[PDB]
Amino acid sequence: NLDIIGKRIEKIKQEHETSWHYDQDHPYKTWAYHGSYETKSMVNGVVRLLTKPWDIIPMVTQMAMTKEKVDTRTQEPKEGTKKLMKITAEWLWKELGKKKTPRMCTREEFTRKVRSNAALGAIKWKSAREAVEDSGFWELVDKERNLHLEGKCETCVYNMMAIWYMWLGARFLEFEALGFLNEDHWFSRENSLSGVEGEGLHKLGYILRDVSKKEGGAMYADDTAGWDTRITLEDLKNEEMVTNHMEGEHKKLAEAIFKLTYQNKVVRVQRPTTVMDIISRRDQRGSGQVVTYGLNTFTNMEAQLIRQMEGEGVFKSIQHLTVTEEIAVKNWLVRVGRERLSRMAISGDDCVVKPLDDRFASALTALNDMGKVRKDIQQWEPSRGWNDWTQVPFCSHHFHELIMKDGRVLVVPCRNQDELIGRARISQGAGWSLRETACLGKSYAQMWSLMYFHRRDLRLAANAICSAVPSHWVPTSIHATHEWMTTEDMLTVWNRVWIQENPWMEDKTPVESWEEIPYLGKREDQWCGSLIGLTSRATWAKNIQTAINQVRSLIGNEEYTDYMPSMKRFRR
Ligand SMILES: COC1CN(S(=O)(=O)N2CCCC2)C1
Ligand SMILES: [Cl-]
Ligand SMILES: [Cl-]
Ligand SMILES: [Zn+2]
Ligand SMILES: [Zn+2]
Repeated sequence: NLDIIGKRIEKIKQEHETSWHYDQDHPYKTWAYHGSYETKSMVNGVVRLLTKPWDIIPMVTQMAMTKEKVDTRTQEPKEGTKKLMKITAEWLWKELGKKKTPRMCTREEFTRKVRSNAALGAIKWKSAREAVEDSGFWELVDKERNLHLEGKCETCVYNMMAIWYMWLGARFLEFEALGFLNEDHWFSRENSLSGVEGEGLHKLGYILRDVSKKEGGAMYADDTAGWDTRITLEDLKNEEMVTNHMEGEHKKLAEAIFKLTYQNKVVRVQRPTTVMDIISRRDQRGSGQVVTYGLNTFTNMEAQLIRQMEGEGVFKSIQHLTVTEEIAVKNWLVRVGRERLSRMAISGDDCVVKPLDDRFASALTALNDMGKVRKDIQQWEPSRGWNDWTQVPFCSHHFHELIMKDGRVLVVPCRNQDELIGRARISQGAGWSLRETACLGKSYAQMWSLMYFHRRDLRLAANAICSAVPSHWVPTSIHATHEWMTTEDMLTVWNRVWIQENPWMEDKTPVESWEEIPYLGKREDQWCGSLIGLTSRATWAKNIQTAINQVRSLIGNEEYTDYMPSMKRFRR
């Protein structure tokens, strides 16, 4: 314990030896308190001016205004639960590894990611780009590395905010050991028949409909109450078994990240009373946001196969597994494991399962005892499943089946339109020029034109924003692919995404205009949040050229395209 965290603790203690106070009124009983020291949501105006009807919708406007979960302790699974998890985890890493080779990620790869600007949740150097251009930083990584090979840690400390930051150096060493999981698509659907990494919103609906085609019971989509807080040291040990597939240096580096920064953690949390509190603990999810996605997917795949085993009566008791029950669990995994993975869509802590039958609904002993407690339902109340794949929630969406005038079938993502409009009206951080604010609006507009084209208000607002922002200005700012981030014409990108590259579309005839591209039903559009039929919305649509001109006047004398005549009503 303190042998693995002390140096990190000893080091911090000194840089702040002037104020090292062992507060006796610290609010902790689940963390291990160590000491304390002295320390010290903006609206996008381009989108808001082009969405005026929503200025009076509280679900939109309230989105732009303005832990007791982390300080909890998950129990220890029982012998039979621990055996089920170890056997399943061993088999799952083997399956994921059959067509993939673990490998170390490179300084070169990491530098390019930073040059391309990506969320690396990092903290001598201003930005992350400058540090990647300083050899001293790399000498620091080297000292830290050999330390990890020396089987010890000095500088890999978390900062809670609850999303924990590490400094760029410790992010590098995490990426070097484990980035292959994401960089080489270990959770692609093709490689892990449950995963959806890299799939994209335009694919998720087709995937759920493919699961719906399997013979079986209802579709179950139980959310876990605070997934990251329910990750057990036993979960962290089964995730570590990926190092068993590694060799040489890599295996040792990966082992150190798991041992020193996962199965042991040191965190700095700011407390108002404002001090810095240096706390530690073993279990719970604390990793980069990308590694956390992959390991969440893995452990979720594991938990859901075990829940399926319980429904199928592969085992009777989580208390203890018989010897013949071990061979049966193994027989089941080898005989039907891949078939049972294909009955799932799993995105980190989010899942949809189509089990063999509805015994799964009341198979709760392993799921509860693994600590993966379901959200807003009583611990022993059977799960309520969905009968129709078009009503299943997944990755904050539902999916509609939409028939084009030519008979071809689109499966399209959807959510409450208030949520879509409210999110596009928010920027993150400040220092934003009018130009950079306009390019973010453009990025939302292009997303709506490709993914939400079927919502009458969003196709009209997207056309209006793309009309209001200079034509050649470039849009700016893990299951997803951002095809809207481009200056290419949006009808050409629509054709590539929905027709050309769409494996569920046999007829490859390109669409010639936006009017070939259908909408949801008028009533189905209202149900999912549309303002069609309101007076405010009618005035907005009728007078849209006046709103477009207001924003053009603010941005100034630039080159604009009118995209509004791409809609039937706006044709002279
Ligand atoms: C469900 O009710 C719908 C409200 N209308 S509409 O005709 O005003 N409308 C539909 C296209 C945009 C204007 C019927
Ligand atoms: Cl249903
Ligand atoms: Cl975006
Ligand atoms: Zn370290
Ligand atoms: Zn909908």
